[PDB]
Amino acid sequence: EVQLVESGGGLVQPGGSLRLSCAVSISIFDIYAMDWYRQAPGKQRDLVATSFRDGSTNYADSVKGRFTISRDNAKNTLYLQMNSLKPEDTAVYLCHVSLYRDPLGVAGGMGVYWGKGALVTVSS
Repeated sequence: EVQLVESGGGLVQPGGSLRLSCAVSISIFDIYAMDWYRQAPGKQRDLVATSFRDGSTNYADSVKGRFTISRDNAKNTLYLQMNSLKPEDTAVYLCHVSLYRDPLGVAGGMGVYWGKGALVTVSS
């Protein structure tokens, strides 16, 4: 079983910083896509950042210049460095992973895994 565990969450003041990490139970260097999602109370999940196998990254416009995603292949850990946090950043942050390039979405049960999430609270 592939398992994800998020850490590094908590309460911070506006403009503060947090580094989220997700430990993966398997080697991550060949994992196709590793994502950070977030879900604010009463709202839908949004994709925050994505790290692809080929080294490329995608960011939501709302977190560009503030958030940084990266893989630590040696530790099998996905990081989310969060600087200049805002009240609107308050959400449960969830790590997500797609082991395989799955164009037709035929191997969801085998390739897609979610973490339980880590709560991030930004207020003064």
